[PDB]
Amino acid sequence: GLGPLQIWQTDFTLEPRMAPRSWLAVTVDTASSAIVVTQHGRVTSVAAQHHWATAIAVLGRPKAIKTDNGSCFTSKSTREWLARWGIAHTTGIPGNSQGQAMVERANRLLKDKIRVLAEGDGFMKRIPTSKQGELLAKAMYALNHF
Amino acid sequence: GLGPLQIWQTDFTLEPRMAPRSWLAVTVDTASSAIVVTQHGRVTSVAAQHHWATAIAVLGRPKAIKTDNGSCFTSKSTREWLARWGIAHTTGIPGNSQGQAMVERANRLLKDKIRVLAEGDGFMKRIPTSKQGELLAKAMYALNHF
Ligand SMILES: [Mn+2]
Ligand SMILES: [Mn+2]
Repeated sequence: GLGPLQIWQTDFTLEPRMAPRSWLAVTVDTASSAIVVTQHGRVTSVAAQHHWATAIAVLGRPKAIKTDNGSCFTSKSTREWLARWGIAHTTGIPGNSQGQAMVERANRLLKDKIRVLAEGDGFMKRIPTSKQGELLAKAMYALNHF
Repeated sequence: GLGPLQIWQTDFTLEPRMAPRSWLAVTVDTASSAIVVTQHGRVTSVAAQHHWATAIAVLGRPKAIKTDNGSCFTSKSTREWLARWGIAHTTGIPGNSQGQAMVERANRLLKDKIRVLAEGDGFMKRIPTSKQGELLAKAMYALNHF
């Protein structure tokens, strides 16, 4: 009734430890603080849609999503994909200074967690491609569950 | 305090509409009835571990998981992977008749949902490989969120 509005913040951040699919798409559900992250080979409009398809399966459909003005978020293709799901999109104030510190903070916690767990498994540089998926899933678990 | 025990049921089911990665690994969290499904090319011990890595990221670590005696669930490799996470594993009673109707039911709801959504998009036989991921994610959303 009076609980938080279901607003997500989403952003992409680069992580060479996860190459070749080094772009991580990160969504923070601002009502719960849960984090959803997926890995992608290139930052395109279709990679953002594939990330949100997975975040929806996991967190439900939000009422709105806030992003920056990155072109994979403002293309015609991504605007139509969000209209097909009935989700409102805002890039907030222009020179907003950033109405998305929560996802910015999530991005740093996430890359720190990835580094600490990868180094615990003995991977000091790039994580071998066949170990990436389970280590990303472990970083996600660690940041969402207590 | 007196709520449901965190027990999952997991099973693999075959779905040719999703070929080549036609094996679907399905986990039902018996306390919440939430469903987690991932797609795999072969039914192996590593495909079950990769599915549970993702289910853990999404639902948290359970106290125990019930499966059938399928060899990808009873191998040495899968038993050690569950011991590393500290999760108890039971295949229930031997000739239990099936202590896993919930996941059995989830399997049929899931393949029905996949068929109805794929046919709504015009795919009457196999779903094209590049449309699979978003349609699986849509079937998962539809069965978990109201
Ligand atoms: Mn950005
Ligand atoms: Mn089975």
